Amino acid sequence: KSNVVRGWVFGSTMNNKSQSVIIINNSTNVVIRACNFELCDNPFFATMIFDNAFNCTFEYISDNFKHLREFVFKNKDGFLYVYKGYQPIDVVRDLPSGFNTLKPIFKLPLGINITNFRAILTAFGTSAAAYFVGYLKPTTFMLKYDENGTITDAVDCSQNPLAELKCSVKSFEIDKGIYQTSNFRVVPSGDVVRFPNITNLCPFGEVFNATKFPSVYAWERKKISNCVADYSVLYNSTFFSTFKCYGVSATKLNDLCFSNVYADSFVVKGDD
Amino acid sequence: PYRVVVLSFELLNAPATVCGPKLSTDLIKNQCVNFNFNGLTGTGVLTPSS
Amino acid sequence: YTQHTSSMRGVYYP
Amino acid sequence: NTLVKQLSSNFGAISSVLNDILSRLDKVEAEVQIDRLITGRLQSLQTYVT
Amino acid sequence: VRQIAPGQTGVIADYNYKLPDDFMGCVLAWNTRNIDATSTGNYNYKYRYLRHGKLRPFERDISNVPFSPDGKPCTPPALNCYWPLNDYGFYTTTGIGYQ
Ligand SMILES: *[C@@H]1O[C@H](CO)[C@@H](O[C@@H]2O[C@H](CO)[C@@H](O)[C@H](O)[C@H]2NC(C)=O)[C@H](O)[C@H]1NC(C)=O
Ligand SMILES: CCCCC/C=C\C/C=C\CCCCCCCC(=O)O
Ligand SMILES: *[C@@H]1O[C@H](CO)[C@@H](O)[C@H](O)[C@H]1NC(C)=O
Ligand SMILES: *[C@@H]1O[C@H](CO)[C@@H](O)[C@H](O)[C@H]1NC(C)=O
Ligand SMILES: *[C@@H]1O[C@H](CO)[C@@H](O)[C@H](O)[C@H]1NC(C)=O
Ligand SMILES: *[C@@H]1O[C@H](CO)[C@@H](O)[C@H](O)[C@H]1NC(C)=O
Ligand SMILES: *[C@@H]1O[C@H](CO)[C@@H](O)[C@H](O)[C@H]1NC(C)=O
Repeated sequence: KSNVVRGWVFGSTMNNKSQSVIIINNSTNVVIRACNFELCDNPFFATMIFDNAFNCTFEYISDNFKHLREFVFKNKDGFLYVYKGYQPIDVVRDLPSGFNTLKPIFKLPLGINITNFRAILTAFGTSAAAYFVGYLKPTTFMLKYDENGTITDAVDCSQNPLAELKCSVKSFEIDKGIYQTSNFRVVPSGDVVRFPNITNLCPFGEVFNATKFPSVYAWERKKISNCVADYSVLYNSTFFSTFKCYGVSATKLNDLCFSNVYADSFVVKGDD
Repeated sequence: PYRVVVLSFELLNAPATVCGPKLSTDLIKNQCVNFNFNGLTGTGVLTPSS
Repeated sequence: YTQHTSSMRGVYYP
Repeated sequence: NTLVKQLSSNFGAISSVLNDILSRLDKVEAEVQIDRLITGRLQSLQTYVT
Repeated sequence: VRQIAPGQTGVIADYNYKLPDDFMGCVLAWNTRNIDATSTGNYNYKYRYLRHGKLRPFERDISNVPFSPDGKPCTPPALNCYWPLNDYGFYTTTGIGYQ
């Protein structure tokens, strides 16, 4: 009641060393801005959000609890998605039970790394208000669309075996009987990585920075063994006009171990 | 003039001495885990073998 | 810090 | 037992082992081979049912 | 320029600008040595070559904190302390690779 919550700040470090985005309702405008902020520890509305801002990248300006306001936030491929919904309530101190569908309002191209967020609240000392936070996960859902196009119900397949039986049949209705369900599943609870004990870096300098290179007709081959293939060291100095992988993706190279490695060297004219 | 280097190898077949940068961990046994052995990735339960 | 239940909240248009 | 044995067969893919493909190929490239295997294995199941 | 495409490895792709695997769009590039190069040399343009971890698609990092491997933050005039950014150094007389 009396709009205590005013907005959010999303950021990684929440200081001036990293960019952050502030979305607030300032009483006479909705303002969104993404800059390097000197965020205060206690951000509230009497406007004590930040001291100074520099290197700004994005800006957007607009033209007995009673009120429940619901939002969903996601971040993806440099886009922050916001979904919104509202419901009148009379519950005293709990989250009312029920079903409501949120609708998109914002798709912002910020291109920042978000690991943390903090809410912005007014101080009067302070009025009674509550907010609630939950976390999202990849899941399969079955949605029911009505004749007008409204989503009025849904089924979460992972909740229990009956919900999966429903999702498998594609029905909210099930007749009496016994049905065969998927086999018992177990989810992993640990991570194991086993690699050989190697303490030496591969000889990039000797191969690439060799004083003399042979003729193509008399090409030379050299064995490579017992070494750590980092190749990020080359980023500082050595650069290649041609780099092509055939049987392997370039992205997977860092996570692999290689057997029977050989390197062949020669010199040709550009056209060849 | 241009300098050319060609690299040849084989993958997830026989023993390997050349490996990429990564940190190893202790073996976990009689438990469902995600594992990576010398670049081969999977999920399963690991037990001693005869 | 109190723990509450989210009964059927959070569905949005895909 | 024939259904069990049929999992060894490639269906135009580079390998019958999914973990190898996922280990040494990126998402888009792995998608093609996995789709080929999916087609083949569904076909085997349908033949058994008939 | 070859690094600007999905599924590529390199300094630019790893630490500066990364394209999503499922990308719909277009990529355009053209040579500008007559306006962005000088005989004395130009060093305004920069790129990042030191980082912890890899970038995510359509994400940018504009930090300039001193870099030390394995954490342990350091003052720049110290062992194993480097500035992460680097300058290109374009010249009129340089080769096509460095234009
Ligand atoms: C987003 O920013 C966080 C900083 O809060 C990055 O976290 C660091 O990532 C490196 C990657 O090797 C780790 O070694 C550090 O330990 C992480 N720091 C923390 C918070 O402990 C995170 O990697 C960034 N995300 C991206 C995609 O760059
Ligand atoms: C010295 C012999 C090297 C042995 C290498 C063996 C296995 C690793 C496979 C490929 C990595 C090497 C090439 C990296 C160049 C990347 C170009 C860039 O990032 O711009
Ligand atoms: C970042 O915050 C610190 C903490 O007081 C301050 O000393 C420093 O000047 C700030 N850097 C800026 C604003 O450039
Ligand atoms: C809200 O922000 C806009 C733009 O900064 C400003 O013009 C307006 O006065 C602000 N309103 C209040 C009440 O601060
Ligand atoms: C940010 O501002 C600082 C000075 O405050 C400047 O040195 C730096 O180049 C600017 N960075 C970017 C990427 O805007
Ligand atoms: C569809 O819209 C009409 C007009 O409001 C309404 O009368 C009808 O009840 C709606 N369909 C429902 C609620 O199932
Ligand atoms: C990259 O090469 C330059 C030129 O000598 C050198 O100054 C710089 O220190 C190198 N970078 C590292 C990480 O040493």
